[PDB]
Amino acid sequence: KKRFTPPTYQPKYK
Amino acid sequence: FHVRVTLPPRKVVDRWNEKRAMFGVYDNIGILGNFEKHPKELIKGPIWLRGWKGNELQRCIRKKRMVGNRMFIDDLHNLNKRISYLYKHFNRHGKYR
Amino acid sequence: KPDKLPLFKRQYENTIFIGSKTADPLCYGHTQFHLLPDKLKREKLLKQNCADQIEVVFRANAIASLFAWTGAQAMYQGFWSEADVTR
Amino acid sequence: AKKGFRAAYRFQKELERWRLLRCPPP
Amino acid sequence: GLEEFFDDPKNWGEEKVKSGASWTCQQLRNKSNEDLHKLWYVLLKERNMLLTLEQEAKRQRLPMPSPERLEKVVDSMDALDKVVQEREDALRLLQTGQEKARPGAWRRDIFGRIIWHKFKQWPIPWYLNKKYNRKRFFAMPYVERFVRMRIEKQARIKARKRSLERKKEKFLQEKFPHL
Amino acid sequence: ARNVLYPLYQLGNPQLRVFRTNFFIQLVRPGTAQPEDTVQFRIPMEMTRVDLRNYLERIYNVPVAAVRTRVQYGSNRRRDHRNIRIKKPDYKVAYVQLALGQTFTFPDLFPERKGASVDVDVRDQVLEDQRQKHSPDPRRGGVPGWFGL
Amino acid sequence: GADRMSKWTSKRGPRTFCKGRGAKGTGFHGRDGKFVQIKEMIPELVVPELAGFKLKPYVNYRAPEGTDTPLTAKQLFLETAAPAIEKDFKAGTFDPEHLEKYGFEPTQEGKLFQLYPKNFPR
Amino acid sequence: LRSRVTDRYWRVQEVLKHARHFRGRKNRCYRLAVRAVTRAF
Amino acid sequence: SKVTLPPNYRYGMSRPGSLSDKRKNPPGTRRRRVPVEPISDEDWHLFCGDKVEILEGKDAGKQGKVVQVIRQRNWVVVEGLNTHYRYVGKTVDYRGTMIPSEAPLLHNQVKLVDPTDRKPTDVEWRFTEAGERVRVSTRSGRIIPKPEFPRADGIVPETWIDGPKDTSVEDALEKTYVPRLKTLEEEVMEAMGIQETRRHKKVYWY
Amino acid sequence: KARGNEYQPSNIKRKHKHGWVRRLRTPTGVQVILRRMHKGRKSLSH
RNA sequence: ACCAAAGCUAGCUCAACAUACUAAACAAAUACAAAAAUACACCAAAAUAAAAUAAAACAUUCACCUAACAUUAAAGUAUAGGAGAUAGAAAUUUUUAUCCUGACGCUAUAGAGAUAGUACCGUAAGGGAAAGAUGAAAGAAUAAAAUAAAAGUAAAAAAAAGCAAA
RNA sequence: ACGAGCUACCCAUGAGCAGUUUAAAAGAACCAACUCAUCUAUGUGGCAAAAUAGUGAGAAGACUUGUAGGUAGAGGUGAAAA
RNA sequence: CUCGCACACGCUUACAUCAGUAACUAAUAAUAUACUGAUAAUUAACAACCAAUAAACCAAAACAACACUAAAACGUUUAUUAAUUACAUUGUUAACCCAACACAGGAGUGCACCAAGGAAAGAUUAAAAGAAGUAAAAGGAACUCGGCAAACACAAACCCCGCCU
Ligand SMILES: [K+]
Ligand SMILES: [K+]
Ligand SMILES: [K+]
Ligand SMILES: [K+]
Ligand SMILES: [K+]
Ligand SMILES: [Mg+2]
Ligand SMILES: [Mg+2]
Ligand SMILES: [Mg+2]
Ligand SMILES: [Mg+2]
Ligand SMILES: [Mg+2]
Ligand SMILES: [Mg+2]
Ligand SMILES: [Mg+2]
Ligand SMILES: [Mg+2]
Ligand SMILES: [Mg+2]
Ligand SMILES: [Mg+2]
Ligand SMILES: [Mg+2]
Ligand SMILES: [Mg+2]
Ligand SMILES: [Mg+2]
Ligand SMILES: [Mg+2]
Ligand SMILES: [Mg+2]
Ligand SMILES: [Mg+2]
Ligand SMILES: [Mg+2]
Ligand SMILES: [Mg+2]
Ligand SMILES: [Mg+2]
Ligand SMILES: [Mg+2]
Ligand SMILES: [Mg+2]
Ligand SMILES: [Mg+2]
Ligand SMILES: [Mg+2]
Ligand SMILES: [Mg+2]
Ligand SMILES: [Mg+2]
Ligand SMILES: [Mg+2]
Ligand SMILES: [Mg+2]
Ligand SMILES: [Mg+2]
Ligand SMILES: [Mg+2]
Ligand SMILES: [Mg+2]
Ligand SMILES: [Mg+2]
Ligand SMILES: [Mg+2]
Ligand SMILES: [Mg+2]
Ligand SMILES: [Mg+2]
Ligand SMILES: [Mg+2]
Ligand SMILES: [Mg+2]
Ligand SMILES: [Mg+2]
Ligand SMILES: [Mg+2]
Ligand SMILES: [Mg+2]
Ligand SMILES: [Mg+2]
Ligand SMILES: [Mg+2]
Ligand SMILES: [Mg+2]
Ligand SMILES: [Mg+2]
Ligand SMILES: [Mg+2]
Ligand SMILES: [Mg+2]
Repeated sequence: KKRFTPPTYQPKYK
Repeated sequence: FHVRVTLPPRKVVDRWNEKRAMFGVYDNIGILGNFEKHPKELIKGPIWLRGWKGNELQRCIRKKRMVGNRMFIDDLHNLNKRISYLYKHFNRHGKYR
Repeated sequence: KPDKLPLFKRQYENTIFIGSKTADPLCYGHTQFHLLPDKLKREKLLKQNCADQIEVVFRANAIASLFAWTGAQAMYQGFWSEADVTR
Repeated sequence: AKKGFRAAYRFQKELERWRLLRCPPP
Repeated sequence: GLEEFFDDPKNWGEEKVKSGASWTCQQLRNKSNEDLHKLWYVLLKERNMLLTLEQEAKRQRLPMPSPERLEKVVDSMDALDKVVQEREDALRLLQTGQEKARPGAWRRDIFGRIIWHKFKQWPIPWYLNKKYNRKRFFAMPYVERFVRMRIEKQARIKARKRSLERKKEKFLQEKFPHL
Repeated sequence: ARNVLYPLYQLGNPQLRVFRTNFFIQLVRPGTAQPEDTVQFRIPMEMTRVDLRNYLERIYNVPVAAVRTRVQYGSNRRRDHRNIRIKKPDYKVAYVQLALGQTFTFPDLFPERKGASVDVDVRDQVLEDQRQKHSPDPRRGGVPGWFGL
Repeated sequence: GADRMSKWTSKRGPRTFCKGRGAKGTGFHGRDGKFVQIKEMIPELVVPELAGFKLKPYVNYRAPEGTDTPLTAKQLFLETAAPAIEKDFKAGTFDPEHLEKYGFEPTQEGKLFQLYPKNFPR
Repeated sequence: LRSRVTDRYWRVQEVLKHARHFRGRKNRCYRLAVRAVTRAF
Repeated sequence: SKVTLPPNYRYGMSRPGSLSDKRKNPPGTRRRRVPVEPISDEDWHLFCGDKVEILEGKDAGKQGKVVQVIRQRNWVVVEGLNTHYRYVGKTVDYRGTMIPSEAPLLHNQVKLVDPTDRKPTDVEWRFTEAGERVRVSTRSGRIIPKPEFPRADGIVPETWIDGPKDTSVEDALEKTYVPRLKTLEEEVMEAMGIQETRRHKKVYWY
Repeated sequence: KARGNEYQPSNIKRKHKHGWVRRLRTPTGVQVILRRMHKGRKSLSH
């Protein structure tokens, strides 16, 4: 299938 | 692993306050009182644990029976989930069986 | 600044008109007749506590209206900023 | 703040050792 | 009469300006209703001048000369408003006996709360109003569970507060054993 | 008046009268160039053109001619220490023009005093002299000068 | 996205959305769309004459204060209506049926400024 | 009753005192020292 | 104007709305809560302006006048007795005006001084037959008057000159109220001769 | 063909889909308001 | 020698007692696109909870799982169950009042998520944090005291050959 | 429970298509704006969670496009690519 | 070297004046449309808000003369009513919006292609490899899966599968 793991974002407060 | 660098103020505990001197005074009320009050009628604490003992499952079941109708909504749900998990773990899991 | 008159800036087509297109042979004017609207009546000005404004409205209408008419006549004859006006 | 006194006092034995090494007594 | 917004020219450059005390509540009860009406505008012209000076101080980046004058005037305004209101409600009680000057009734909104619904002025009755007849004053059965949960939340907050007071009392006694 | 309930108006109702106005007016110096007849006021949000015209003509007896008003928006960008926006209040600015040719110029409310300016110069001069006296002598090489010998 | 935790005012929406900032209406729309401003609905400010009036926004510091006694509906009755009622009853002219002569008013709708409806703004 | 280890400073000092003369990161890091100390004995 | 304070706060002989306080305590910080023994308002017998005797510190047995009291932390500040020295005028190339500063003292280190014997004595509040709350000593048994102290405004009502915008005492105390049963709206309308004929229509409230 | 900008702002749509009026018109919508009031939300709805 | 280290309060947890249970604030505006004084209306509604699981599969069945009025016993008994898994009563019995309530519960990676449902990420339902440390006085900042102890670097780059050590 | 502000389709209400060739506004022809994305090369934690450069197909229609509304998961929608 | 002015939608003071930038923001420095503090501002004629009922009326917009098929948005007049009363309320800044970014992406209409708006190179040396562009002796597909790509070429014909857009 169309395997794809979307990226995540670091929390802005850091 | 850093430990504190200053000596804490030493706790001056008095062994002869009112609580410790009178601790366990009327434990023999039944023996020396014509058997009018069992020593279990001196326990102070929860309503469902005065003079009773059990494991975690029997304690949660007992709490639901006595004070179940007086508990809050959220506390009533959490108790039900605790009963179900303990029921499944004690009977359907373990080593000796 | 002119904004204190008040005047408000706007953007649309820039038109120079005389009442007819350039092909019209009648390129000059004789007279104009203007009618003040309801908002500029003498009675309205008195209620707004405006005494000297009665003559201001007449003068302001004539200066702006006649200049646009006379200016349009000159530019229909080819005269403009760099050619000035001969007659 | 960990409860207890043995850890707090035992380190005072170490602090004295470091001071002697840094500033030896006459 | 446009100079009333500014103080007299002799006092413009003064760094400190002295003023009397504000009107107390008791002093205004001895004045007549006609007297209070005239005193309100005397205060009104004073307050406008002080506000003008305060804003001008910020523009010039300089401190306002004796800023406590504005605090005195607004206190006088509130006292004048209070005493006239003390005459209005007292006269209303004698004539009608109603505590509040705006009609209203206790209603239960859709969220289950108890809300004091103030009334509004309309030229048509309640049943002929399109907008008013769309508002709902009653609680649906599903609101009962949510109303119960709000009681539990407030009970826990109060329970935590009461236990906090007990802990402080024990803590202070140990450090202050003067008993 | 503001924060009050006006009577609903129908046909034939009596005239609406307000005896103790709740409004307050600030007279401010214009930030830009303004004509000779224009006076700029800051008014509360619940004040209209007609209210301000009656406010000046009756309370202050100022013969105004035309009143124009606008609403100003305050800055809501700067953040608090806990990263919460703090919003400055929005204020309504109204410009009026006098009718009978009366001329108004905003006065200088903080004229400095020549004596006070001279006193400030003397105070500054005294401080400068005191600093010069307190300045160490370079030839002493940092040796304290309090001791005699 | 958009800020859901700010004040929703007229400046944020489209040209269609024009919400007032709190002013009180002073008219309606006429035939041609020109705003017909009703004279009655305009709040007529009433001002007294302060020229012959001697009073200042500040009070002297040496002036003593007084015991703070809030006005009571009972104290007002004993001050205004009680002397008239007391004299009439001693003279035998008291009438329990009609009390209009003492300042009591049965219905408020007759007078110009009601109390329970709170007709006057201020 | 939450029980926490407080003498952990002396727990790692009994190991690092035998690894003071090593080369690299084995004389500082505890995880790399124990494997080196155990092989040393 | 009243300034709101955080639920936990520390007092250091500076008013909350001062630049010195903001410099000491930024709005984004909060410190440890000091233990303060609760004293009810009816048990605080130390005021400002009465002579007191210092028991503990570098100076013992000396007497002085109380100038400031910190009710929040139970502090009494004598006038220049328990003093430490600091500098005030500070700049790049000059320092000076060495001004002594007085450190705070707790209530337990300060005992009120009776006027007659000039010795420290315990004080208890007593209710006399005159209805006034007067402090009463324990040893000598003599009452101590309240320490009348000038207010923070610095203005003495005894010596005052009325300004242009000051109301005279005679007019302030002049009574003109005639208590009739007409509201302020009715009285002013008939005073100026404002006449109104028509009446409002029926308005429905809901 | 370049996703990521699925949100095209519009005040007419935002106030009609997630507005306070719509939340109070459906029985399920009112429960959404009740849940957010119980949780302590600063903004119940747009 | 840098980076760092240490502190004990904020408050919380579990009960008990207990009034009897949607707090605080409501001047004005709040279900027009909420917080916008003001026009001929429509208004409203209910239908058994299901399944993940257990029976080593899974179809009948699977405690608690919305509504019990409790405790000591009768009893895990009679019965109900692809009679398998497991489910499970009653008749009949026992229970003397108020005070004695506090802590072999935690101490900032713990205890509530909380300094807070706030920042912030989502169109929306929803998810949801990290963050405090001087002293009696900082109206003692030429200010003071304390460990100088984690990894990482500096003081001080390296000299044939080897699981780095013995 | 919440989602059709992207996308599939539809209902409203609007707005675009210049020149050139032909009795033609003919799902004709050449070629822009505009809309799709054929081939190759860069790019591959990149400018970009699908782009840039060159080159291409349609370009008066079964065409593009703005605003706003409707259909919701045992479903919606689909000139079937599950 | 050339995507420029304005409106709608959106964002919400990020705009303006003065001062400061050791550090925070700009992926660097100068510095300030973008970071900090103080003060100030968008003024209505344009735009939003801006009557009801009954009756007469089969006859398209495309320069519309008159026609085509797919049969088409776009109202006037008569009658009965409509508070009649200067000045109502609201939007007016910007270098901006949606894409985690001060992103080579996405973005409707009117009028221009400029009179307007902007800067491809921080300073050097001129190695390999890689990307983009120009030119070439003799030969002109001998390359290669294929004439892919490139070209001073920009043509002709056959077949298979679908009729065609
Ligand atoms: K088991
Ligand atoms: K929709
Ligand atoms: K890009
Ligand atoms: K913005
Ligand atoms: K081949
Ligand atoms: Mg305007
Ligand atoms: Mg958001
Ligand atoms: Mg708008
Ligand atoms: Mg706009
Ligand atoms: Mg008008
Ligand atoms: Mg997204
Ligand atoms: Mg779109
Ligand atoms: Mg199974
Ligand atoms: Mg298994
Ligand atoms: Mg089940
Ligand atoms: Mg059978
Ligand atoms: Mg925590
Ligand atoms: Mg911990
Ligand atoms: Mg280290
Ligand atoms: Mg070797
Ligand atoms: Mg759509
Ligand atoms: Mg064409
Ligand atoms: Mg074609
Ligand atoms: Mg391309
Ligand atoms: Mg290309
Ligand atoms: Mg090429
Ligand atoms: Mg083509
Ligand atoms: Mg073709
Ligand atoms: Mg839905
Ligand atoms: Mg389907
Ligand atoms: Mg399709
Ligand atoms: Mg197929
Ligand atoms: Mg398939
Ligand atoms: Mg943004
Ligand atoms: Mg830059
Ligand atoms: Mg500058
Ligand atoms: Mg700035
Ligand atoms: Mg970037
Ligand atoms: Mg460049
Ligand atoms: Mg370079
Ligand atoms: Mg090369
Ligand atoms: Mg070439
Ligand atoms: Mg060649
Ligand atoms: Mg070949
Ligand atoms: Mg070959
Ligand atoms: Mg091939
Ligand atoms: Mg090719
Ligand atoms: Mg073949
Ligand atoms: Mg085909
Ligand atoms: Mg064929």
